[PDB]
Amino acid sequence: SGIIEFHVIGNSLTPKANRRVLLWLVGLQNVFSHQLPRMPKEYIARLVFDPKHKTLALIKDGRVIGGICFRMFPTQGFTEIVFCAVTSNEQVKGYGTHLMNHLKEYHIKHNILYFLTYADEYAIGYFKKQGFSKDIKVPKSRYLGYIKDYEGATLMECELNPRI
Ligand SMILES: CCC(=O)SCCNC(=O)CCNC(=O)[C@H](O)C(C)(C)COP(=O)(O)OP(=O)(O)OC[C@H]1O[C@@H](n2cnc3c(N)ncnc32)[C@H](O)[C@@H]1OP(=O)(O)O
Repeated sequence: SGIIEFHVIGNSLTPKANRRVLLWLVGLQNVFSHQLPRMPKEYIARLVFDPKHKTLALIKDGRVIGGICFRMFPTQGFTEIVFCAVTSNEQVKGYGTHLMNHLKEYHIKHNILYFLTYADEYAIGYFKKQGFSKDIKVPKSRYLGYIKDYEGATLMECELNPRI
């Protein structure tokens, strides 16, 4: 291959069926754990391997270099962004943005035009660059008890424009 690849992966029932995917999920778990050191490792493991969660993985030379773990709520009309990370040495090259753009294109194709996420204070500017806002248009009745809340984090929303 020799080039970056985007793979939407996860655990559909059991992770043993596809070893390549398993290895990538472990890779993701490790990247998320390293780049989100305040999240418990067991918690990251649990969600990455949860059948209702998918992860858009960025793979370079068979190695996970970043990912966005998410959960789609089609009937609610949004997706929850759960974890978002690029490995350290590959940061500040445009990959965090590429990832999010890819994720947006994927969701436009699935007619889900809202992302919700809880952002750490020191990550807010990243989300803002990706078009997220603190102003939430998804009604609280729609996301309360659907999305996971976090301590001291700021709820942010991206309204996707499918046009162009
Ligand atoms: C909501 C769920 C969560 O995970 S909350 C926390 C978000 N994730 C993390 O904090 C994990 C640790 N951080 C990272 O992995 C990376 O810093 C992330 C956020 C993924 C960005 O990856 P990276 O590959 O460097 O992205 P990039 O090259 O496309 O550049 C990012 C562009 O956004 C801008 N930005 C503005 N404010 C911030 C900020 N507070 N942190 C990071 N980036 C920020 C950058 O300046 C950059 O824009 P530009 O290229 O200068 O125009």
